Amino acid sequence: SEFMKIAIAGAGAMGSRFGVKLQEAGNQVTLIDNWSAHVDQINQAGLTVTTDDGVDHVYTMTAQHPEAVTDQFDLIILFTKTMQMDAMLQQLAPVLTNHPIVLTLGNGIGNIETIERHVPKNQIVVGTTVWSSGLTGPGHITVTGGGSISLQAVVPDQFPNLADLITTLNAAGLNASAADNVLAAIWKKAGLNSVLNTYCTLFDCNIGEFGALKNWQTLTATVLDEFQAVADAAQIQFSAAAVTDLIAAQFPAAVNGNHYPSMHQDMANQRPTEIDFLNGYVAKLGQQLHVPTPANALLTQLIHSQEQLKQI
Amino acid sequence: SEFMKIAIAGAGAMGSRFGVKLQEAGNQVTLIDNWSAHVDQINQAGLTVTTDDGVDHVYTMTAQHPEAVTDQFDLIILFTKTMQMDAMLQQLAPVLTNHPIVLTLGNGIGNIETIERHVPKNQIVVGTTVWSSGLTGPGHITVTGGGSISLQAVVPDQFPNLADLITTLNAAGLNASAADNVLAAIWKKAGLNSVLNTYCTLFDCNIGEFGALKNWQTLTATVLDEFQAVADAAQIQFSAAAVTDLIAAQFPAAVNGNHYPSMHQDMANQRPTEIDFLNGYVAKLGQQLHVPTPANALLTQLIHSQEQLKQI
Repeated sequence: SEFMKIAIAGAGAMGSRFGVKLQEAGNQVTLIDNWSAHVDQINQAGLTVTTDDGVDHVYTMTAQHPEAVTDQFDLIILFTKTMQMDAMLQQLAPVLTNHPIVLTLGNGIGNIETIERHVPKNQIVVGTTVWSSGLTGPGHITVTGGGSISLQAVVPDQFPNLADLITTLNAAGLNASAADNVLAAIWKKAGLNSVLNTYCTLFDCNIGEFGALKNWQTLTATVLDEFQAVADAAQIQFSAAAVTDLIAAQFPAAVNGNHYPSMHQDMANQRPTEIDFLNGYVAKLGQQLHVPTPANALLTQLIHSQEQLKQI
Repeated sequence: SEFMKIAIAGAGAMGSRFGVKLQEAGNQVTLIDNWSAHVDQINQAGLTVTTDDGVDHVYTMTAQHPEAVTDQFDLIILFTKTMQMDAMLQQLAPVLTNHPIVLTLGNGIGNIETIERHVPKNQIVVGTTVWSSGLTGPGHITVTGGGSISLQAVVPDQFPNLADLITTLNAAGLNASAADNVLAAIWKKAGLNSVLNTYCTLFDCNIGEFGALKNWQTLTATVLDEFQAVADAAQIQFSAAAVTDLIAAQFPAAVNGNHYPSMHQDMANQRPTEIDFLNGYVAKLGQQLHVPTPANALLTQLIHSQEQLKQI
């Protein structure tokens, strides 16, 4: 009875990892991705999962490109980064006629709003996860330690079978728990990213160097006070002070002192950044809620400008 | 009777040029500067002024380092960039006991406020100029065409002898006119500089490249709407639209399309920038006048951060 038919939209490190534990627990899983070498590697030689011990576990899996799915699922777990999401849901439009559960486990505050345009919002379940996974290559991921999951329906009153959903996951050893605090934690992670990704990209510095700035506190506060004012308007729990501590914890060289965050790399390699889904998204919501967000609106403009200059 | 005893605090291209025409018209002029090679060059071999024709006019002049002046003047003409001004007025503190006319012809909206702390504000006369001058080297400047001057006492009611002042200058062929619109024009120039210097430095681009940005209008508007709101509060004439046109006029390669403005160069050569006296100054005034300036406050922070990263 804990059987569900399950799709993984975003068969990356995490999606691939979740796909396997859910399959090995008897569920019928399809992995969906656009990366040709990945999808093809799995259909021809199985997904490989290098465990604690450097031991290669070849697992037989079903993979497909999004446009090439006509099957329907009881549950779709989205791992699509917010930016690719609209495209990924566009391309899956047919499969959602049955109105399945949409379980977004990606990062990004823009996800619910983005998802609302493709399905009924009563089907949406946001989640966070500390399960980890590395993507070593096509049809190849590396795993260590354990983890858990925390879930929260967007509209708790209209949502059926959160218990069954949790049972299904926990049956695959995933440690799912119902919680009322998931959207808060998504906002927390996006507060951190909207400071460290954005400023590091703007300054062409790494996280330690940002940390060493005489004015990092004011730069941080400026972004976060606006998040706070918007979180409050949207009635989501948020503490600027807490996020600031999380931000500070990254500075040491033992942690991320010498790391250039994902946005900096995107800029360096002339990839569009997720800025519209970080500071860009807080500004947009701000305006919907009549909360002024001039600093996040501006930083968003500065990054787009940077993009345009790199492409030359 | 149009004779005055005159000091030039800021004996650069313009100060040196004004020093000469005022001397040749019978006034007793002292040139004041910190650049050793300059001051020494003039005391030993005269100031050279290469005219339209590539003809070298050697002129005998008096030059001194600021700390080494005990003379007193009827008029002091400041050409000191706002940033050096406080130091330059600190070092001249003794000479102002007589309460002379202070004629600031430098650029910068921060000048009056800065000057007010050193002399009575009834002695202050702000000015603009289209006289041009190149600084070729120590005791060496190059001149072409002509020009004029426009003056405006800070407090028009308490100021004596604006007519005599103008007579003194015009006696040296300088074309001084009384005007009520000088502080406005200083603000105009500072609106342009606070967009083009600041953003070019932040983007490591030249003026044409800024001009080619999809969002240059919004970036510009963001800075200028705040200037506008502050100019209004301070009851100074200002048009964001007009400054925008002046800004647009720079983009073409025939004009400044391939120029990196002074702030970009300062950053490149690890010189402190004038940011606190551009966007920094509009923000500070904004707060005095209860006009919100979050964008200019922020850009000011971003540039300081940039400075600190370059010095490493």
